Amino acid sequence: ICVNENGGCEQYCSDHTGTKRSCRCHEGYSLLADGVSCTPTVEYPCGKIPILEKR
Amino acid sequence: IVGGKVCPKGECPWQVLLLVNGAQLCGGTLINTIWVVSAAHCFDKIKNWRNLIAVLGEHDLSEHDGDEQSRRVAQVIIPSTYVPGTTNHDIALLRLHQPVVLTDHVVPLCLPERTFSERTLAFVRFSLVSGWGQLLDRGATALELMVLNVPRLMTQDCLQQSRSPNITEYMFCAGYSDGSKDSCKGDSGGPHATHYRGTWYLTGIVSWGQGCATVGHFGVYTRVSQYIEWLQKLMRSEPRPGVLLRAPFP
Ligand SMILES: Nc1nccc2cc(N[C@H]3C(=O)NCc4cccc(c4)NC(=O)CCCc4ccc3cc4)ccc12
Ligand SMILES: [Ca+2]
Repeated sequence: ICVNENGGCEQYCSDHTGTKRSCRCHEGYSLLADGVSCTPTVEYPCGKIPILEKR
Repeated sequence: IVGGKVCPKGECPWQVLLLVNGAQLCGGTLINTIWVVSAAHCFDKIKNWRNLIAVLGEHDLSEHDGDEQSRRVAQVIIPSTYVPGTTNHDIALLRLHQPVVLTDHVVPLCLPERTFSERTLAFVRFSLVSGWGQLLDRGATALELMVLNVPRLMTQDCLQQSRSPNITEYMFCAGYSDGSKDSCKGDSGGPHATHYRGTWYLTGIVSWGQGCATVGHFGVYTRVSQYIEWLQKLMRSEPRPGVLLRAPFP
């Protein structure tokens, strides 16, 4: 599953036994209930530019 | 950086300036509040290991605006496979004595997981390279942080398109062969940052090349994806006496 289009994950992908796929996020992010998107849990998450994020 | 533009202040918040005795040494990339990724060759001629400073939130070297944060470098970790004065395994992991405080101007770049970087990030054509290096080959270095957008090449395509050291599996080629745009020796250790779905990731390190923006040649970058596990394990370790540490690779 992870091998095709990153398993649909916005960040990290993990394959499990069977058809099972888990998406994961970098520290400073949490996985949304869609099971694919990552949302910041902190004010300054890695790889986001605050001056552009704010405007 | 040759043929780029000034990076608008705060638009490269992961950029690090490395100083030795207050003098510009190299670039680096902040990956969290304690750790910086840079190039191993940057440390080949260091004797004053206790006078290494990493500056975060820097933009303009002629003025202090209050956004800059300075930290003494406590450790410089280099792979056992790197040989001073050569090209391969050109990576250094730096531990800051104390954490930096994240602000609008100081933010780490995401250190990706290996598989995601190999399977997804490796195929994003363009990435940003940045630094206060040479504005021209044998020219003055920049006073304001510069940034350049460069396209990545498969090594087979790079070798074919180029007019010399080997381009190994621990490296990748990026840039242009027309002598117009490239990172230079003063940008060494700086980030090669890749955008993917609203987030920026560390995919490369300014490493080496044949003179800045030389026709028939591309810039060579350290393939960070090969070092993810090596970096992750070292970031979990306790520091050791002495600044320089050679750590076994793999
Ligand atoms: N994109 C790019 N395009 C063109 C040229 C470029 C040159 C770069 N760096 C320079 C540099 O840092 N020169 C000072 C230096 C200090 C300590 C050790 C070495 C070089 N190593 C060598 O000279 C022996 C290996 C080979 C090597 C050659 C040049 C370099 C690094 C390594 C970096 C990026 C470049
Ligand atoms: Ca300044």
